[PDB]
Amino acid sequence: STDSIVKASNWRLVEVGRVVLIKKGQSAGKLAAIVEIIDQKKVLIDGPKAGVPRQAINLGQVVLTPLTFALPRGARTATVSKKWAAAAVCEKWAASSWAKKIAQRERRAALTDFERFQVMVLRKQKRYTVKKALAKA
Amino acid sequence: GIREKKAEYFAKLREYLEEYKSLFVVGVDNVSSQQMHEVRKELRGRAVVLMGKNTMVRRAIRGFLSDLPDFEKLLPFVKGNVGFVFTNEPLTEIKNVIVSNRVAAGLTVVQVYDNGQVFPSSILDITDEELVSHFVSA
Amino acid sequence: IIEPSLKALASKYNCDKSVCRKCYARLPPRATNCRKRKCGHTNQLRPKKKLK
Amino acid sequence: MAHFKEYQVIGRRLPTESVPEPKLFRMRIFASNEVIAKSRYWYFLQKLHKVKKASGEIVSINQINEAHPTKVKNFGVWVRYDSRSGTHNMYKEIRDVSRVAAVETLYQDMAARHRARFRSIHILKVAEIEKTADVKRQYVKQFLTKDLKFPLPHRVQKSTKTFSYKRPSTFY
Amino acid sequence: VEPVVVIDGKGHLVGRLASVVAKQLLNGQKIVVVRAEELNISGEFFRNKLKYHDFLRKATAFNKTRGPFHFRAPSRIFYKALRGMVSHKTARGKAALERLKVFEGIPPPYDKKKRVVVPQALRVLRLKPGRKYTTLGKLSTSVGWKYEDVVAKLEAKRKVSSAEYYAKKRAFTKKVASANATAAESDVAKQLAALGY
Amino acid sequence: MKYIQTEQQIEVPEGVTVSIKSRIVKVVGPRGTLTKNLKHIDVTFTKVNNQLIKVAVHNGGRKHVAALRTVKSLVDNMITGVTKGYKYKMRYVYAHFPINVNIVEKDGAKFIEVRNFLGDKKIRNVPVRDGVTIEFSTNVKDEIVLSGNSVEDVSQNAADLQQICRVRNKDIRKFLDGIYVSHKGFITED
RNA sequence: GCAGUCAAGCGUUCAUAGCGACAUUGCUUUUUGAUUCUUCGAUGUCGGCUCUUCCUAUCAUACCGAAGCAGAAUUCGGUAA
RNA sequence: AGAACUGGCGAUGCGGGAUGAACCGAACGUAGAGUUAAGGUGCCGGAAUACACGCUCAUCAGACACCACAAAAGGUGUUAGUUCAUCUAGACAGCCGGACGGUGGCCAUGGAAGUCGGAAUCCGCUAAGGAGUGUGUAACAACUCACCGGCCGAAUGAACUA
Repeated sequence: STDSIVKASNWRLVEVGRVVLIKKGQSAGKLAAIVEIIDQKKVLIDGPKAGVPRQAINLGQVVLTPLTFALPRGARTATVSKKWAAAAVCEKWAASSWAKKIAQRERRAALTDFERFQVMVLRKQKRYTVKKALAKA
Repeated sequence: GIREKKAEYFAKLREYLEEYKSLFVVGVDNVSSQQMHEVRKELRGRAVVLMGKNTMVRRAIRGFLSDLPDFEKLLPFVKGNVGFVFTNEPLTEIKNVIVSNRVAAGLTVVQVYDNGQVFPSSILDITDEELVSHFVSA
Repeated sequence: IIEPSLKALASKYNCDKSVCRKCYARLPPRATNCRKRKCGHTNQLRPKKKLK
Repeated sequence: MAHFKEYQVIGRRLPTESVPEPKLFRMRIFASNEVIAKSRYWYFLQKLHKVKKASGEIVSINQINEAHPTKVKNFGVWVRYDSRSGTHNMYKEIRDVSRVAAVETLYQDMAARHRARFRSIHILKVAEIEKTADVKRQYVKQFLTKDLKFPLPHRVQKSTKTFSYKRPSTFY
Repeated sequence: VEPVVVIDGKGHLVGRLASVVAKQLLNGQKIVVVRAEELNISGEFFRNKLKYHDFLRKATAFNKTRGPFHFRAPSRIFYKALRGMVSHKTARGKAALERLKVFEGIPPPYDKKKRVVVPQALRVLRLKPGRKYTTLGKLSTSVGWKYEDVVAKLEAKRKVSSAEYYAKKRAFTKKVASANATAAESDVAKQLAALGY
Repeated sequence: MKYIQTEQQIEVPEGVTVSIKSRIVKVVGPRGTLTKNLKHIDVTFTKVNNQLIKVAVHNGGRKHVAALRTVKSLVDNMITGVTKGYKYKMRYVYAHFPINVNIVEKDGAKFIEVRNFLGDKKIRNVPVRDGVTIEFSTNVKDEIVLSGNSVEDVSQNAADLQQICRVRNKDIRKFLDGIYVSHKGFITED
């Protein structure tokens, strides 16, 4: 067709109002959001709704998210939780598949043998449905 | 020196902003050197035209806010290859000799400024038939 | 028999050049440094000797 | 040569009947411990005045907290230092959040771009600026643009295990 | 964690690989390697070549045959690069190597089996963009090897026998993803969600 | 100082298309098509519209920067190629020995041929690549021209013909004989 | 023994095509010395002959560049044992 | 080769420096356990392919003292820095508008109108103009610069250093 074509790798950008994810330290698995940028790899974030302190860090232990919201730069921590929950972003993060696996593997950890042998036999009682289901079709 | 030359330009600018009650901001885009020069001899009667850097023009007019405060509105029209034909003759005469005579179209009149007043130059060419419809219909 | 135009056309490819005092390469006449490593991208250059 | 601290250090030449109440001298010093902050104090006071460790005394030794340690700040650094062939001066700038890490970054830079160690290097002055456009370098101005954005490609998954089961990706 | 580990060298580096291979063999973890022909090495083809040439000449001056056997096959490059990362005159070093076999490409009894990757040793992660690397099969043939065309020939054969298997399998799962979701919304399943499943 | 972001813009004219995927460029237009590989750069594009494209690099060195500028030229070349075509003019030279020139096919190989270069016995052979076309001049003397869409193959086959007609064991300052490029332009814009 | 740097000056005019003063930085162990660490209850202490190998600071052959290279003839240089 | 102070080898193992009489550490009954040295932690090999800021790509990379070697002088390879200069009164660089008239300035001639060549460097309106830095016609017509001004809007060169 007459319309030119380009595929561009849609990358997660860095910006104010970008939500992140912290991987190491006291904030493992927590969420935060940038307020400002410093260099290629250093930042000024905050996690007030989560309780992570406004600080600096490398972008090495931090992984960026597909999520983002609108936010003025340099806005002190009060503004953050404000603009944060104003967007209801944890829930968006919650509705994400990403968050859902974390809560899965965690529950898998916190299990008990009686819950494991509960799971085990349950899969079978489930799985027997699938065969007589998945042979006719 | 070089800045004094920019200053040499500013003097004639302010000289004619004040020495002349009116000035026709005319578009010197496309005006040839033989065309700008033939603008003088016909304007040698009253009007004097002054060219330079628009940046120097606005930066000249930007400095005349203490007195001549109404000159603030010259800056939005200092645009493109346009310049002032400082003059004192009536409207339709210099307007015609600027735009009609010795025109290669070609310079028009971007703006006619006098006494803190702005004209679009459209009704300036109104010869007649505009007051008759207003005086008769009223 | 052979004309200056073609000659100057040949000069651009065969004479209008420059050379290093060390790397001895046939270089652009406007160049400033040699395009060879062994000499070290040096700056000692000259014009090729215009014939006769 | 650590995670640093900024100390304010006050000392004076030892008093006598001749001069009670000498003239104190304050300096804003960078190091790991208050010990060294006394050392480099005497190291400099020598060069500036007719004193030593022994004719002198510390009157106070305090650590400085940073006034605004989340305010990202464009820090401008005049510097002096020494090379294999002599003495040099500089003015160099960083955008960062504290005077401290702004230096902890410096010495590492200097220790790679000109191969200097803490012993060769002197720090002279450190300043916040009030207004942008007072900057003079470019890699700093690279970050001062309105509505700035940029990516961080080639995300890498430093594995926990050794083996894997997937040629990984890097989309980020 | 496995009895046997098949490893593809495609995209790998020789050095970073054999290290993490060696310390696995001395621990008993049986290894085996494939697509050795498609390893990568830093530096351009020329340096990684010459460094072979300088080694190529290095030879027992007075009888070349007892001197350094300069194997050229990418298999026995990675092997040598592995052996040199081992105390290989001991028996510990010997049984370590009966624990290992290296091949070019992927012969029958290993092709229908899984093979893996080693994130510590990847061009695409460990090695920066914008630096020249070097394939080995370009090189082994540039120094005596022959069979680069053969492997590319015998390889493209199975890959057809592979794509059959994959898409044959692919739709077979979309079948599953259908007949499973009818049970996904079952009280049996709602419990599993309560337990992390 | 590790430029965080630098970009260059390309124009695509009307009646033209361009198709990118995995940095494998295709370029199509009135002359025909052009295809390219550029996997040897780690860079990004973007179609902002069917009429303009940006190329940029994010957080890269200096030698990774220059490769932004050149890639601008290539697609600028390929675009102009399949639209305007490319056209490279030569001129024979001889002060004594008139060069003979022909074009010949060995199974359609389309070999260029040369004889009598300084009256030598040796016949020379340069092949004619794909995408290039040849025309000897008639309005003008000994101005054989090559033209096509791939400036690479063209100026290559041109220079292949320049270095092959080079002098041996003499002072070239005198012996200016050979087959030299004179002018190089397009098929369009006259 | 061998190779560099600078450039006063030769090279008709021009420092550097080839040359290169006044100096200066170095290399090699094929020169001679210096020292004496081994060996004086022990190394068969000149040269030639035959025979293999190795280095390059290449004399010829192959590919090339520059010239005070018109051709021929030569000179400087490069890859190369 | 020979002197001074001190410490060591000889007379002394041990860990490390791959190897090594003198270096670093440390001096010892036989055993066990714990911690550390100096050195080190990709594999050989016990120990972090640990973290982090930066520099480096070498068609001959470099990789820890005693130590098994290198210099002069150079490099628009690359980075950082210094010193000076142009430019918001609009610069550079890139593009764009006039490239006028006294005026085709004087000689040279079949023709040379600012450009084969010889000789003058002046004046007007001028934001400006070289009596022209340059293209093309037989010669006009037909353009880009000097100089100046419309465009984005602020970077750019020179000598230096490590």
